[PDB]
Amino acid sequence: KGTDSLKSSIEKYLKDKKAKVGVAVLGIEDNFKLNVNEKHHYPMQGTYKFHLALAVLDKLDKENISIDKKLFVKKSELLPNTWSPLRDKYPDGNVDLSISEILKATVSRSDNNGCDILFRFVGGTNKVHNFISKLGVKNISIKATEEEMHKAWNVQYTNWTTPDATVQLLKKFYKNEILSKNSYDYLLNTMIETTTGPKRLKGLLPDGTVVAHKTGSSDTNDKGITAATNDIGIITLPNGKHFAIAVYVSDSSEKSDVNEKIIAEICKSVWDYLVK
Repeated sequence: KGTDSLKSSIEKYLKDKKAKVGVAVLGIEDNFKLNVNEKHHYPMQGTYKFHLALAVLDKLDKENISIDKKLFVKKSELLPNTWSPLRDKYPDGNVDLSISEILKATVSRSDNNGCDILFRFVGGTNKVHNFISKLGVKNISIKATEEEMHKAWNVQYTNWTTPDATVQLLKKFYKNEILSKNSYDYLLNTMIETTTGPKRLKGLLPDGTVVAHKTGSSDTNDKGITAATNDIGIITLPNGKHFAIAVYVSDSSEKSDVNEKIIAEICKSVWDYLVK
């Protein structure tokens, strides 16, 4: 078989890498499947903004609320010292922003204050955890907001996932089994139209490959450990078909260009195998 050689090629690549790397791949319209180091809990960081976006849009679908509905955002919610184009654009806060604009910032640009604004909108982290569980995807833990994760170093490990869970959720999303058509179209576009992680899943793919993804990243502690360098999404093959893929480079002693290269190389190997 070819799948075992792909898995063994990946594991040989990972042998000399000082990181715990989890991989999962799921064909969208066929039943291709690949796991590496699947039984392990990987810190999600910003990739859970995808999960949160599902929860927000689902609420908008079920309650018949327009994505253009405006929410008043208090100055006290545009926290400083955190990645937030929203705060940079409205430094004084106390502004009415459409859910559309907050969602765009959160998903395409990974806004941390946008993230927490939307968590408040859907009722908290536990609400998102329940919504994901009620879809029949287990092994995703969603316990901490961005503001909580920016405190103790350990908090980021309470937002964890297996690689399997991610691609199952990506495929449910991509096959439009979660959202209304308009919500699905919006979220998909914001995931394609992101400028983040150019050196990760897309790093080594041919130019013009469409990739809908969400990145996650962490700090590096003073023992040189980068907790999380992630990229998850749906890639379009040359023949027009798709696959969902998630790569978690966790607890890494490698430099950041290596951590991104690992994502890029694993994705490239999976791409090469499925093209062939």
